Amino acid sequence: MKEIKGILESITGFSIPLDNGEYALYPAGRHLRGAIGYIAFNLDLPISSKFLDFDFDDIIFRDLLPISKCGKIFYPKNSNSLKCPSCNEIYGSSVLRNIMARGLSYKEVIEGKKYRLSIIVKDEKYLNEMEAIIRYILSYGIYLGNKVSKGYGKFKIKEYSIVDILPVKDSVLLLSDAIIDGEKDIVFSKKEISSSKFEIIRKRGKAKDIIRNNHNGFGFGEII
RNA sequence: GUUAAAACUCUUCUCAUGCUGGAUUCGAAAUUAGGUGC
Repeated sequence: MKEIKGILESITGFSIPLDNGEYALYPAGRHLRGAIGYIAFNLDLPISSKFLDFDFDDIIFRDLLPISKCGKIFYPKNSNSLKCPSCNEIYGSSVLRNIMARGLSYKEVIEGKKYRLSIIVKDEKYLNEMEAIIRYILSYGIYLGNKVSKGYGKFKIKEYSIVDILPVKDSVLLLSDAIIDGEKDIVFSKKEISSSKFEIIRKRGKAKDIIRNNHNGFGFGEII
């Protein structure tokens, strides 16, 4: 049970359009999965062959919450923002920046900031599978958010560290959105290359918050 | 294999107008068409 800890810098800005008009303040781990899925698809790996399944544990992509100036990690309930325990920074809406292109109205979060990579492999076969794509993305670049082909959302890894997992026991604070059948609306997709099938898979669950026993886990539902 | 994928912030618009390198200062200072032969 190892990890892939990483500081990723946005070279180009990124955009993820949640419902009713809201945009993601940070890139989610579902996008870090999806992009690595395309990457493995073109790298001919068994990770690629498995990425169709959502319940695929082993390799789990926690969301990419941002790093503060104090070398630590921002934490989010009822607070559409991010705060850190050093209490130095509030990362929020101000980072959105509305872009009016030709006929296109959308918003993105600006670049120049740093985000976490944390892929908790449990079996070492998929650790080697993950090492190869980490040594790929270090070479070229990963594309998170919409408009990947236009160039939006390039992240360069500055630090590829193969760290080790010490599990957690609590009954804890959700870093992302659990899927318990609570009240948070969580929407995502299952775009299927070599089937020409796209489906928007919608779910409900818990917001990003207070949470209590087994907790055999914890990339929508993450907690620490 | 990312609420994916697709869509260029594009078109139109001359750093242009006004203002003279002008003003001061003499090519002059020195030197016998001289020497020879009714």
